[PDB]
This record gives sequence, C-alpha cells and structure tokens, in this order.
Amino acid sequence: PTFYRQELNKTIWEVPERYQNLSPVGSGAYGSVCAAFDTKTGHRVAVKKLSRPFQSIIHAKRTYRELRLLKHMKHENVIGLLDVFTPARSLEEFNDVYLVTHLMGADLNNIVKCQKLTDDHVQFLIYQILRGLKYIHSADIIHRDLKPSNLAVNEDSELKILDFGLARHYVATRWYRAPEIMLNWMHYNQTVDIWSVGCIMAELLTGRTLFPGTDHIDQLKLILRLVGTPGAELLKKISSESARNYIQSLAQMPKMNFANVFIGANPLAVDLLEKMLVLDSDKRITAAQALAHAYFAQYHDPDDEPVADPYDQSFESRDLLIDEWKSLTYDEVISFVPPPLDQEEMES
Ligand SMILES: Nc1nccc(-c2c(-c3ccc(F)cc3)ncn2C2CCNCC2)n1
Ligand SMILES: N[C@]12C[C@H]3C[C@H](C[C@H](C3)C1)C2
Ligand SMILES: [Ca+2]
Ligand SMILES: [Ca+2]
Ligand SMILES: [Ca+2]
Ligand SMILES: [Ca+2]
Repeated sequence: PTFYRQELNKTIWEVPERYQNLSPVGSGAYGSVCAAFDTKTGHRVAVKKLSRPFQSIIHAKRTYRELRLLKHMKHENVIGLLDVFTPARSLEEFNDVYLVTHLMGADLNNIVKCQKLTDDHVQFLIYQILRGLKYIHSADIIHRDLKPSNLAVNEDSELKILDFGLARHYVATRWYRAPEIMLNWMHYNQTVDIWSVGCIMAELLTGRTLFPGTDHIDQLKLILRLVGTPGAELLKKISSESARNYIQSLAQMPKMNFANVFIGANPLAVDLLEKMLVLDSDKRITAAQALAHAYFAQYHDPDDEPVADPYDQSFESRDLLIDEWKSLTYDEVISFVPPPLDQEEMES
C-alpha cells in the first residue's frame, strides 16, 4: 500500500491511502486517536497511533500487551481490531504501530450529561457493559479502572469497553474504582469491575456522581456512609497498619437502605445496585450473574452472551529485552488477520 503523511496532534502520522479524512478525536491509553473513513468498506474507523511504543522496556511490553489483547477481543461490546499497520518495511525500520477499530463517537459521559435517561435506556447501557465484562472476565482479564470515559458509545447507544487489561508498571478520576484497588488492598478478583458498574449505574439513574471524593480518605468516607462500616474480616485485606487503625477508629455507620438513596428508581435497579455495591468482593455479584438479574429481562439472551477463547498471558511474568518485545510485536502486526466485515447472523 501507498502511505501518506499528515500532521495530526502536532506529530506526523503515516497511514495507508485506504484511510482518509483523518481528524483527531482524543487520546487513548498510550496513544492518540483519529477518526477516519475506510475507503475499502465505506465504514468509519478510529485509528490509534501508539506514542513512543518502543522507547523503553515499559513501553515495549505495554505495546505488545495491548496488541495481543486487542487481537484476542472478539465481542460486540469490547473494542477489537479491524486492522493494524505500520509504515515500516522491515523489523529494522519498525518504530510506529497503528491500531484500527470501528468508530465510536462518544463516551458514556456524553450520554448522561445532557440527557434525562429513561430506565429502559439505562438498562441497555448497563446490560452492554456487563456483557462485555462477562467476556473479558472469562479470559482472566480484569479492567481495574472501568469508568464512563473508558466506555465508548456510538450514535445508537451501542457501547464497547476499552483500555482494559492495561498497566503493570495525567490525573485520573478514582470515583469509580473499586475500594480494594484505590486503597491497594492485598487481594482482589474480577468483581473490582462490578463495583465500577455499580458506580456508573448509580450516576446514570440519578445524574449525580455516587462517590465524588476529594481524596482517597474522603472517597472512602463517602463509600462507608452508603455501605456501612466493614467488619474486622475486611481488615484482613489491608497491609498498612496505619490504614487499618484509621478505618477501625471511624465511628460506626449503618448501611443505608438503597431504596431511600435512589428514590423513584425501578426497584429492580435498586436491588441490583445492592448486589454490586458491596465492600466484600467475595460477596459481590459477578458479570454473568448480573446478566440474569430481572432488571435486564427485556434484553437478556443467553445465546448472545458469549465467553472468550482461552487467552495465554504467560508473557506477563517474563522480562525480555526491548528488541525482543519489539520483534514479538512486529510478528503480531504481520500475522494479524482482519475479520470479515459481517461477522453476525440473525438469531435462533
Ligand atoms: N472515537 C473512538 N472510537 C473508537 C475507539 C476510540 C479510542 C481508542 C482506540 C482503541 C483501539 C483502536 F484500535 C482504535 C482506537 N482509544 C481511545 N479511544 C477513545 C478516544 C476518546 N475517548 C473515547 C474513546 N475512539
Ligand atoms: N453520593 C452519596 C454520598 C454519600 C453516600 C450516599 C448517600 C449520600 C452520602 C450521597 C451517596
Ligand atoms: Ca437476541
Ligand atoms: Ca449479517
Ligand atoms: Ca450492527
Ligand atoms: Ca436464540
């Protein structure tokens, strides 16, 4: 393919002539993104140029991790890959990676901000998050920082999870993070992401942020006002003695009845929130359990809530040299097989 160069976000992008009319639509994890027109299929796409993908061992492994993850993700509510390209003619020239997915014009903050959402619409939005989570969780992938700005939404409210499974080694909002993550507790499971869904769903229903804490301690106090003081068993999870002593010394608070917090909400929504917003991560509902909850009865379809193929994450434990990660990434670029344009069939 013939490539062309265009300065976007103050830097030169080099892309195949197939992709036209690039215009910036914001930053993503470790890269910046442009919307484009795919002249091969007439579809609108989003193209992410990774920033400094091989500058250090941290960047190089992050680049491999992201390409491996995105090549594996094949679910209608999870960002996946239509294409991956590099202007490099060989590994020796290889220093830039571009990832291509379907264009999603908005994030969840664009949906709720200026819109009084109906309950049926909230159901659809949360249903899609949970369907995507069941899939990624089934591959032993956790998001860990799920929030409205990590949920891409298109013009018809179709939603995809992105920026999951990233980070190993800019000020982000922590309002949606699971307490065990925000506070660095010693163990956690996939249901960290279900806490985040609870926080998102609460805000879609009320129009107000659930736990808008000014710092870690203020946020914890807001959380405890809703869910009540935890038992000594929860302290088991917290390494820092100072943190445990602080929590233990707080004046005891009762759990609130969520029916008195989400006044006027669908009682089924309140019940689901009660099951998601639990401090005990072993008591928190899973994504697959939540999809069966009566709140989603008009959307639930077991035939269309798939799990993922096994995902080999053995590379995560390995320390390799920059050029090894780079060569592995080049291999993944070259071996990528674009999916069919139409991968779906009418149901039954
Ligand atoms: N508009 C849009 N549409 C789809 C995805 C993205 C996208 C990607 C991304 C990931 C992989 C890929 F291959 C291509 C793009 N990373 C961050 N974003 C965000 C850019 C602005 N915030 C919401 C989405 N942006
Ligand atoms: N957002 C809220 C924070 C705190 C807990 C609960 C009820 C009140 C006090 C408002 C949610
Ligand atoms: Ca169906
Ligand atoms: Ca079809
Ligand atoms: Ca479609
Ligand atoms: Ca069916």
